[PDB]
Amino acid sequence: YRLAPYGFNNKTRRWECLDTKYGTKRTYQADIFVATDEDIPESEMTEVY
Amino acid sequence: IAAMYNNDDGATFQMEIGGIHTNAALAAGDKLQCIWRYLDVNGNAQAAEN
Repeated sequence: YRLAPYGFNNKTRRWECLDTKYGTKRTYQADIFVATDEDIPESEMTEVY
Repeated sequence: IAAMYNNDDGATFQMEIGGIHTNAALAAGDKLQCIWRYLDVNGNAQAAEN
């Protein structure tokens, strides 16, 4: 099963999938992801879209 | 209420409260109820409670 990245949309306040052409067309509410630990450093992450 | 409007944040929105007696304070987690009227996207007035 392929996992696609999800990005927050400030205008509608929902986690909407990137990769519009070939991807899931579902949008999830906030509170799905709750952050309480230290985040991943920006240097390690790879940029997509 | 006076005014209410949204914020650029993901979560919150801003609200004034108007005339209040001096000996009063608010703590986080308090709940407020109101019946207010807004303008729909189509341009028609509506009413709601929250």
